[PDB]
Amino acid sequence: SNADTGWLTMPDNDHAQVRATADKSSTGDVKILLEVQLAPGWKTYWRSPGEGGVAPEINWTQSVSDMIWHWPSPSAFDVAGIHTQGYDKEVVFPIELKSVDSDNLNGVLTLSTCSNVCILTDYSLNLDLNEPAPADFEWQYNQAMAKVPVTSGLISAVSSDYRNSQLTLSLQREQGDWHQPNIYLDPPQGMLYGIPQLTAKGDHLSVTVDVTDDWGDAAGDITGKALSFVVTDDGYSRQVNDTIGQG
Repeated sequence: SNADTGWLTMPDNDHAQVRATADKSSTGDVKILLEVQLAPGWKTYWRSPGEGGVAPEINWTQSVSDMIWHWPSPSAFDVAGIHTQGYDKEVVFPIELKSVDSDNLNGVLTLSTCSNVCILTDYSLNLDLNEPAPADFEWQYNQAMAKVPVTSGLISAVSSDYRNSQLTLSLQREQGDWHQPNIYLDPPQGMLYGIPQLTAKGDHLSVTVDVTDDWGDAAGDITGKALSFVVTDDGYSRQVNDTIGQG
């Protein structure tokens, strides 16, 4: 009746349920909402999960082109002596696909969940795009998008420096003072970032991050590599894309 998988469970995973819903426009562009509900104590991961984790992903059977996976603003956890970036309780991923030539969309979600172990579970998502999206799909999609970091606001300047296997950032708040900031970083390939240390005074936020290679030893030079992170404060979430060493 609708483009809606219903709530899916797998026999060997008693701590997650997932649901996908979708709408295909006349132009052939598909919007998908992937809802994930987690039992207490279980989390899933952000696109940069931290050491030991795996980002959730979907592999579609159909050829699709410009897939965009929008990542809701993440949280950080230090459970079981492990630093990770991800989501607890529940998360909804808005996804967009172009050039779906079929009225059917079939995919396999490899969902990563973590308590003190990272479990990988496959969910088969079967969507009939000839059926109407659920009645409140557009509202659900906008509610989900509202939680995704934006690429403007909150900060007015960024500089960074790297030396002695330590990344330092200086972030200027656009308006007002910092209150309770958080930062979530995407490490370059092969690199691990430690727990960010944040110090703020007035509109100035300083961040220091210890860096290592994939084996825990002092990292090589990452100057010139991508500096990508989300910074949050006062319920606002900003995605920054810059370069390590710029400024």
